[PDB]
Amino acid sequence: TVQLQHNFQAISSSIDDIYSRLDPPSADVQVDRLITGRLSALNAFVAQTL
Amino acid sequence: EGFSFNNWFLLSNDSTLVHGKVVSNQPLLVNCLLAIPKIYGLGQFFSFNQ
Amino acid sequence: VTLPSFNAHSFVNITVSASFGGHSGANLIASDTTINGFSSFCVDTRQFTISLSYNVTNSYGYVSNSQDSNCPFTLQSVNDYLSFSKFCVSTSLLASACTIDLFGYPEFGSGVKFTSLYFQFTKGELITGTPKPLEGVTDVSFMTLDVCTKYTIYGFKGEGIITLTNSSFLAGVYYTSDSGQLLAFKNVTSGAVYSVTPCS
Amino acid sequence: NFRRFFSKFNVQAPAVVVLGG
Amino acid sequence: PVSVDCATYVCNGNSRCKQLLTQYTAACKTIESALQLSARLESVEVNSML
Amino acid sequence: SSNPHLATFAIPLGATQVPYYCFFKVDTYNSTVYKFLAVLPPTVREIVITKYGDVYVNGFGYLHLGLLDAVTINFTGHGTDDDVSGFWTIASTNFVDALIEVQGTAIQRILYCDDPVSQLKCSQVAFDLDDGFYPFSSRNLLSHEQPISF
Amino acid sequence: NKVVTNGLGTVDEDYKRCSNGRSVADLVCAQYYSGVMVLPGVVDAEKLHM
Ligand SMILES: *[C@@H]1O[C@H](CO)[C@@H](O[C@@H]2O[C@H](CO)[C@@H](O[C@@H]3O[C@H](CO[C@H]4O[C@H](CO)[C@@H](O)[C@H](O)[C@@H]4O)[C@@H](O)[C@H](O[C@H]4O[C@H](CO)[C@@H](O)[C@H](O)[C@@H]4O)[C@@H]3O)[C@H](O)[C@H]2NC(C)=O)[C@H](O)[C@H]1NC(C)=O
Ligand SMILES: *[C@@H]1O[C@H](CO)[C@@H](O[C@@H]2O[C@H](CO)[C@@H](O[C@@H]3O[C@H](CO)[C@@H](O)[C@H](O)[C@@H]3O)[C@H](O)[C@H]2NC(C)=O)[C@H](O)[C@H]1NC(C)=O
Ligand SMILES: *[C@@H]1O[C@H](CO)[C@@H](O)[C@H](O)[C@H]1NC(C)=O
Ligand SMILES: *[C@@H]1O[C@H](CO)[C@@H](O)[C@H](O)[C@H]1NC(C)=O
Ligand SMILES: *[C@@H]1O[C@H](CO)[C@@H](O)[C@H](O)[C@H]1NC(C)=O
Ligand SMILES: *[C@@H]1O[C@H](CO)[C@@H](O)[C@H](O)[C@H]1NC(C)=O
Ligand SMILES: *[C@@H]1O[C@H](CO)[C@@H](O)[C@H](O)[C@H]1NC(C)=O
Ligand SMILES: *[C@@H]1O[C@H](CO)[C@@H](O)[C@H](O)[C@H]1NC(C)=O
Repeated sequence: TVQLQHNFQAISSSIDDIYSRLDPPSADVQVDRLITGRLSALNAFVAQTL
Repeated sequence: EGFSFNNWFLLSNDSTLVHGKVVSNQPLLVNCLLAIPKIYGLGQFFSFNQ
Repeated sequence: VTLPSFNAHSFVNITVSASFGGHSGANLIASDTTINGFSSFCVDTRQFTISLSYNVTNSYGYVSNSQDSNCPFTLQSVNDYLSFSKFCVSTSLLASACTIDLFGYPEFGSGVKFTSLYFQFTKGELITGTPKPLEGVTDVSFMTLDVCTKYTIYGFKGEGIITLTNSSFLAGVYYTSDSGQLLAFKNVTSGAVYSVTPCS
Repeated sequence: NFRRFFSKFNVQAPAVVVLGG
Repeated sequence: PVSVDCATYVCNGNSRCKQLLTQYTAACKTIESALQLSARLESVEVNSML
Repeated sequence: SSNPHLATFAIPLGATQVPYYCFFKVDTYNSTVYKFLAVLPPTVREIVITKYGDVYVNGFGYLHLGLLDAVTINFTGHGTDDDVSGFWTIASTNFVDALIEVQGTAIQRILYCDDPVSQLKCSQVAFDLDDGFYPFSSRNLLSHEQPISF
Repeated sequence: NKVVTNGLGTVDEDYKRCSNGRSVADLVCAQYYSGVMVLPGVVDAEKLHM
């Protein structure tokens, strides 16, 4: 849970701000990093659990 | 020890944690405590560096 | 929802006047801009709306104006209930001020930029980049409790359902989750706290 | 006497205080 | 046994984010599948010898 | 009132009944405006300020502006106002790292970190700690006083 | 009793009260709103005693 607050290289730890503040294309760009961070942490958690 | 923090505010910079424990730098070192109950007939110039 | 405060708006304009193109559309003539008629400005009113104005003409024809953004925001976004504890615009270099540039492309495409705009600002609910001078005496905030709704709770955008929670947290205003999610925010105007639930 | 009871608290001379509770 | 909608974890129901999630394909699906497969395995075995 | 510059803050009301708009007048030669400090909250409990301009209100940094030097008071608490003063205690404060236990956004207990046992505790997250082997840093020079080598 | 810091294993609250949302979200609600759901233990301690 605590992983997701880390603003993973993005402008913010939440997404709609990214959508609102900049044009969708760039907002997509930034959110990609958050997306990757979240899933990656999931992966590590998953492997640990397994 | 024994102080109950009748009104003491933890210094949350944006949003306050409701419950838990946090290690942080807060001004808990006490200098020249003044506790005057319901009296201030004073024209005072509190100055730092002193 | 932001801090209770006097209904105060100041229209931000920043007029940019330029002439490009020359002969065969590949030349330039002039370019300048001001923040509401001045080279710099700072918002004091709680509300403020940018109204970008353009006296930009290609001597050969039309000018395509493209926006640069070295800023956490866009001109179309700042008015969208963006919140600051301060916000200042300079036409010249300003320390720790994000950059927004404009590029004027004439019909034959000189490709030049407009003046760099520098925005030194700090987040807060003191002044709000507004789309329109907000209404409401002593408070411009509005909410729909028990309603799945958009919100900007002291800058906390999002979607959720607002339910009065009878809690009486003396300290703090809006408390976030352990996972950095705003769980309850106090009206503070009434000193009452509302829990927020994601709609889905 | 209860004076030792109040002595238990770390304290210094100009500490004009009120114990409560 | 633990479960999580990694789609929600990353997107939190944001459809605009949901499309972006989709392009990373089964990452989320595989994660959840591993979780549930494992968990149901333990469920059935522990119910077995019990 | 909410306008010093359009109206007088000559208050026509007493004992609140209205969250009193707090405005903060700049008093320099080329700036003499009242910045809206804050709508008066229903009840303030504790206020803390810092050298570097931290106007901190009820767990919130309302201003936390550039460094303050003279925090001067003229609270007219004279005459019978000597029994009207809100000043009940004030304590000068130095920042210190400490672990805070809080519940219901209410302070419960504290633990400083200067002591090595306490240093380990605040280095950890729990006031109590278990008997075991714990990482620790060799004590550096307590006085920073780092010479420059170039 | 000495080990279960929660007192009981039953403390895994039904997420329905989480969906209530009238009061402030708890840790269970924090993770649920994040998309996490802890499943009940496959068997209770009473069955283990049995
Ligand atoms: C809300 O968020 C704001 C964001 O800025 C916080 O503001 C900062 O808070 C920190 C917390 O204390 C301040 O840190 C202190 O800075 C003081 C001034 O900085 C000088 O000194 C330090 C350390 O010497 C240098 O690194 C720096 O370059 C400056 O030269 C210092 O006096 C403090 O240091 C103390 O301890 C050190 C040892 O660690 C001693 O050597 C010092 O002599 C001193 O005793 C401390 O570093 C920081 O200054 C604040 N920002 C600004 C711009 O001042 C708010 O605190 C935060 N919380 C609220 C508002 O409640
Ligand atoms: C938080 O709680 C406060 C406390 O009620 C709410 O403030 C209330 O705000 C409304 C409108 O903003 C006020 O209504 C008033 O009604 C009269 C009569 O119709 C009208 O003349 C006024 O112009 C105003 O519309 C109401 O008096 C006021 N209550 C107070 C000050 O005690 C507030 O709306 C709640 N939410 C927020 C986000 O502040
Ligand atoms: C009030 O301010 C004046 C200067 O503005 C100062 O001389 C005086 O000491 C202060 N206090 C009182 C009680 O007058
Ligand atoms: C700060 O304090 C030192 C020593 O007390 C003194 O020499 C110096 O003049 C002071 N400066 C200011 C600005 O108060
Ligand atoms: C800015 O635009 C607003 C309307 O959007 C107008 O009322 C105001 O006069 C303009 N100010 C300047 C300086 O252009
Ligand atoms: C045209 O440009 C001049 C200076 O370049 C400026 O004063 C004027 O406001 C501009 N007109 C418009 C409509 O922006
Ligand atoms: C708060 O408690 C009061 C008194 O029991 C009750 O009437 C009210 O419904 C409660 N509200 C919430 C959100 O718990
Ligand atoms: C205020 O600052 C401006 C900026 O330089 C200066 O021109 C002006 O003279 C100042 N006001 C005074 C000194 O009264």
